[PDB]
Amino acid sequence: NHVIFKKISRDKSVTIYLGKRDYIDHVERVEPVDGVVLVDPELVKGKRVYVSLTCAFRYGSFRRDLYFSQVQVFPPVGASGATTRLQESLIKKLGANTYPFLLTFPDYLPCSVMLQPAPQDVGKSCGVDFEIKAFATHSTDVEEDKIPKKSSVRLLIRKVQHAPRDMGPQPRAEASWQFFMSDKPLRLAVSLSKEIYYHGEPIPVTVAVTNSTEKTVKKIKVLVEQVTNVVLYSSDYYIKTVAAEEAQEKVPPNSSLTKTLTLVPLLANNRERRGIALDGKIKHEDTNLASSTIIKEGIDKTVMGILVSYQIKVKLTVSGLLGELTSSEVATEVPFRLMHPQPEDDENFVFEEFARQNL
Ligand SMILES: O=P(O)(O)O[C@H]1[C@H](OP(=O)(O)O)[C@@H](OP(=O)(O)O)[C@H](OP(=O)(O)O)[C@@H](OP(=O)(O)O)[C@H]1OP(=O)(O)O
Repeated sequence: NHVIFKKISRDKSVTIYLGKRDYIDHVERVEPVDGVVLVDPELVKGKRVYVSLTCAFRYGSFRRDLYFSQVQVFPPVGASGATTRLQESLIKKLGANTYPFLLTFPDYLPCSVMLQPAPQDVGKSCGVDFEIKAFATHSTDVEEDKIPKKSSVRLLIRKVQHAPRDMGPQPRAEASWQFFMSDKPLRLAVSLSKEIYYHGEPIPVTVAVTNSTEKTVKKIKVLVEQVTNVVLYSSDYYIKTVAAEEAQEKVPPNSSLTKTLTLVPLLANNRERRGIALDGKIKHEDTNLASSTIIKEGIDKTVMGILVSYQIKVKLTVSGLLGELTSSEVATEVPFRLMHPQPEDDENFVFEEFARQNL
């Protein structure tokens, strides 16, 4: 079956039906919002129902619109053109007072990303919202048109980032250190399997420690760090751990060790959901970590609202240094991108409420 999502206006005059809650962005193109509006003909006689798509960034206090489009759904515009199969089947299944609408995304918009601060975080809440709003318009006096709220339905859809057709090079990084009073160096080489991983896919961090010093590498710790840059209004910055694995081995003096740890960055593994960039509201079940921001060529990054990136951090705890030979500890970073899997190149309908489930 195909679950159709609906939402009824307060006066029950305009009901909206979408085929999805989350619409797919896979770099090359963005999935369009096709849907239908069921109109109570007696409550709308003399009115005009439109449907609009608005993407906007919010901080707080401050707001900046990023994209706006609007389409007339009633009265029917031109030829009754059922553009998509979903629209035609929803009209055949749903009645005669059903009229279709199509709203298309551009390529210069971000994906659904929003964050609510933590106790120690200085910044305020912010996010990027995509709102599908259907509404009716009538005219009592000849001097103005009015838009009542009760004749409107408001939906908050997602623009979800899915993997593109191609992928980047293999992520690698090398680092070296010669501590004070030591002629022999400590070397660290980190490699990932691929450049793009999916939400829930295991990330195998391959660590190669070549220790030529007199000192023992007490600990090897691998982290998945999320870097979040707010690029509108205030230049807030967050760097938080979303996955951690501590290696069981030590590296004795004048020896090498190559081990592959496995980390899985998931929002489900963070009891604290504040201070990190998410793709939805915190209280919602289907909320995940924000996917890696993909800035397209030529588009100024400020329009993206919130920039989200991911990196592996390998931290080495070395003996004989803490407190007498160094004041900073050794680590290195390996960037990668995180997003959702790649898209795959007379229907039966069951209708549910649009409201996302809680937890
Ligand atoms: O302030 P309102 O006009 O009453 O809007 C609310 C509010 O949405 P916003 O805060 O984004 O404006 C709810 O969110 P909460 O503040 O309660 O967390 C939301 O409920 P959801 O959390 O499920 O989004 C609800 O929408 P809905 O009725 O679908 O649950 C929506 O009400 P409206 O339908 O009037 O927009």
